[PDB]
Amino acid sequence: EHLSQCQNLTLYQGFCAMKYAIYALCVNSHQSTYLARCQQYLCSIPDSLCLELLENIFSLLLITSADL
Amino acid sequence: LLEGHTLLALATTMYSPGGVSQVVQNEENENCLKKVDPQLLKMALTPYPKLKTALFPQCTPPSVLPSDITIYHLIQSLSPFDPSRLFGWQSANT
Repeated sequence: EHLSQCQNLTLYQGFCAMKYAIYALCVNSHQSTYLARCQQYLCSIPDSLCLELLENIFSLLLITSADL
Repeated sequence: LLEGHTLLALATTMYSPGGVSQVVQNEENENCLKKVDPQLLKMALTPYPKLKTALFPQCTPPSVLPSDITIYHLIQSLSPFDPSRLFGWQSANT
């Protein structure tokens, strides 16, 4: 329940930080609030989940059309 | 019950000594009519999945139960945002 949701919360937080990061990334291609939106959400997230998200951001920094 | 006919078992146990929730918790009721052969009825309660789940709480440990959604999976509800295309080192994004 709540303890289970607490794990889901970091995931929900991960879910919360999930949308904001791409949205900043999304417009930045075809071309900032979304970026901080994740980053702010990223300031107060769990350990392994947020580390995974940062790795994903690094990937986004090291991606191309094939990686897309 | 032990023979499998748990239907008559529940019908008799609805308003009898001890009680259904009591049996769910306490099996020390000295009333011999408030007990049953455990495995015979249990494996013989095969056509009662929902009834078995409702009657007795599952005494699982503190470990998390099945979580039928994955991070890549629930993410995939955003069509190309299925996190399977990358992040293979993370199992939660299954």
